[PDB]
Amino acid sequence: SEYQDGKEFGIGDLVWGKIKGFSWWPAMVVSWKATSKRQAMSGMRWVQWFGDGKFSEVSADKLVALGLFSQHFNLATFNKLVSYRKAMYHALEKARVRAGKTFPSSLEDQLKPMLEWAHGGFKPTGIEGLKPN
Amino acid sequence: SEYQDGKEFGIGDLVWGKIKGFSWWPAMVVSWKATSKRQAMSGMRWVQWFGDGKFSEVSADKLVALGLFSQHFNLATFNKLVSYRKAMYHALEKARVRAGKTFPSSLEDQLKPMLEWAHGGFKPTGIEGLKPN
Ligand SMILES: CCCN(CCC)CCCC#N
Ligand SMILES: CCCN(CCC)CCCC#N
Repeated sequence: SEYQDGKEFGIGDLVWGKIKGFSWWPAMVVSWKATSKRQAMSGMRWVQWFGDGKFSEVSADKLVALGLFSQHFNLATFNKLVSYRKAMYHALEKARVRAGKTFPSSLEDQLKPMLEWAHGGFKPTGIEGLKPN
Repeated sequence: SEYQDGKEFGIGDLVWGKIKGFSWWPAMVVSWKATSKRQAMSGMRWVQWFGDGKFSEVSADKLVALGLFSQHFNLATFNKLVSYRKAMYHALEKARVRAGKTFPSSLEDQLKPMLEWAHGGFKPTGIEGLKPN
């Protein structure tokens, strides 16, 4: 099937993705049929970037689980770029619903506890709660 | 193991491939399991074409290593079809990454230094740098 090349990551997976000129960026792995483009080359994945909803063909060697959060969260980029803060919001929101996590009740202010939850290791489910389906 | 008929080219190799009615086209040799089709016949190879990401079963004798770049690159086709130019970009991009080569950073514009690198034998690495792994 699609993405049956031995490498990691399948459809639905929340990932960090690395492309030239950008900090690690949160994304969702999608099927090529969602992209309106073409099938990924072997060992690549199509991902859709949180925050801007664009698609990129990214090597699987340039992706890591979003659950490895503190290891790829870029604090400098976060402070610098409103777009990265929005990406974080939409990415963590998707994570929060998957994990069955809920927070008490702006943007900065809504991000704050999802960001702590993420940086803290996604307790109580851990990364296990970030899986799709 | 698949493709052990003694012939040339293994999974991951970057190649030029010739099919009826087309110029030599860049591709990667894939396992039949990535194709969502069938196993390959004796002495055949599945290849995935750069640019369109499509799959074809090709004889291991209608295939040359991508390293023989200038001999098979087709300037008339390049100037004529944007599809070939895109195919070229993606193939060299994969080549670039495997080699550890880097280019200071448009299409044709991004293409010109990669393409000069290939026409000149992929220095400082040679064709040894296009191999998989
Ligand atoms: C097509 C890529 C757009 N980029 C996705 C992450 C690399 C985010 C752009 C917003 C910024 N900075
Ligand atoms: C060998 C090249 C074949 N390729 C796809 C074959 C299904 C067409 C390339 C697009 C053009 N022109």
